[PDB]
Amino acid sequence: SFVEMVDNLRGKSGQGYYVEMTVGSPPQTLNILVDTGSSNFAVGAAPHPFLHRYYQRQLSSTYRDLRKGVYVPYTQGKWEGELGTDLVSIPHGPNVTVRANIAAITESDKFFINGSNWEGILGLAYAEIARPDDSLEPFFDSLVKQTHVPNLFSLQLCGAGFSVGGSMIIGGIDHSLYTGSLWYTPIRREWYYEVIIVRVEINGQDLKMDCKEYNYDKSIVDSGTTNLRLPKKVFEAAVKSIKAASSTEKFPDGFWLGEQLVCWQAGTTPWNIFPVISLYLMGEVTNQSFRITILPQQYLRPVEDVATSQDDCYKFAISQSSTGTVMGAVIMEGFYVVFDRARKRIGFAVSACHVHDEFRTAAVEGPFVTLDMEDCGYNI
Ligand SMILES: CCCN1CCC[C@@]12CCN([C@@H](C)C(=O)N[C@@H](Cc1ccccc1)[C@H](O)CNCc1cccc(C(C)C)c1)C2=O
Repeated sequence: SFVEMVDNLRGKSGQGYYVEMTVGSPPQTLNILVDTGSSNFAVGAAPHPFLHRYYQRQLSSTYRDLRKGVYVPYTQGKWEGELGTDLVSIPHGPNVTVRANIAAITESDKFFINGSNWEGILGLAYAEIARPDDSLEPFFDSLVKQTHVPNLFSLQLCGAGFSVGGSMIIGGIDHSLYTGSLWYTPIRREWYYEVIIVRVEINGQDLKMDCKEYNYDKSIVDSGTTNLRLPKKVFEAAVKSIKAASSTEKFPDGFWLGEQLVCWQAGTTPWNIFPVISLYLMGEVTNQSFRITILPQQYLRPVEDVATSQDDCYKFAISQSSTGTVMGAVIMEGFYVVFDRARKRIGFAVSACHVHDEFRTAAVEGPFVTLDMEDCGYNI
């Protein structure tokens, strides 16, 4: 049932949201990062300084070695391992067990995160971007093929400001997790969860770029990336606008590069001097769109380091990209996001843990209409 799946996620945007899974027979329990931005299921399978536990293949009587190796480089971080198959379950997900491909990670570089409390990654996107190639069936494809679970899942990621980290509902939509309307944008191509941004405003001001620039060379929805990542041209305009709005305050060298912290005395963060970002997503009807609005409570990411805890400190959670737009975890937070694979669309609604203060709130609003008939997609 959906209610049994509520609050089955832990973690945070900075180190990742994870769900409990089991692999092997008898079941070995591992925490697994939920990643809509890739398509490999992989688990630590040998000792590593940052691993609290790992998958022990020799103790699973249902493990089968595929006798093939695999290497996966992400935007940052990489791992290598041996491919196999084994039985997999999600204790607080659907009440099923399936046989799935699993990469046993034996070497890695800047992949595992110290103190993150996860030991593997669940790539929920499509086969086209699976490694070594699209012939390696992703987990969710196996789940749907082997069970009666409907072909969709939804994510409610919740920030620290608004333990439980959120919900992954597999097989359906849980109405108790959102309010207002659910607005859908088409999945442009089934590889990443690729979508199209048709307009960007910062504090109500249109960036007035050719909309193809917003999607150079693709835009994706990616729970495994912390930040909003923007193409160079768009990033520069966004930073310029946010700087101009917040110009009553002077920020450190390196803050805007996402590297350096800014801190305020407890409770005094000047949210009001930072603008809202509106991303308008292509709608299901020609030249209609809807917008999701992003508050600074989202794109200024709090750090929870004990050493800095006397004050409220943040990193700038918007980064320059050379591989297209990424709507990462800080964007997904506060929204209920429905990955409707069956109907090739992604839905957004205001979530029960939505971000707001007394003056402003994250929102999903529509429809908007545009006169220009240009296809905002970068590729056909
Ligand atoms: C949980 C967030 C941890 N955070 C905190 C530190 C920065 C990082 C780690 C790497 N990363 C991004 C830049 C990333 O590459 N994510 C990976 C997942 C990941 C990597 C390393 C550690 C944890 C999570 C994601 O999958 C990218 N999708 C597009 C993408 C880009 C390039 C190649 C691919 C293929 C694998 C299909 C996908 C982050 O945001």
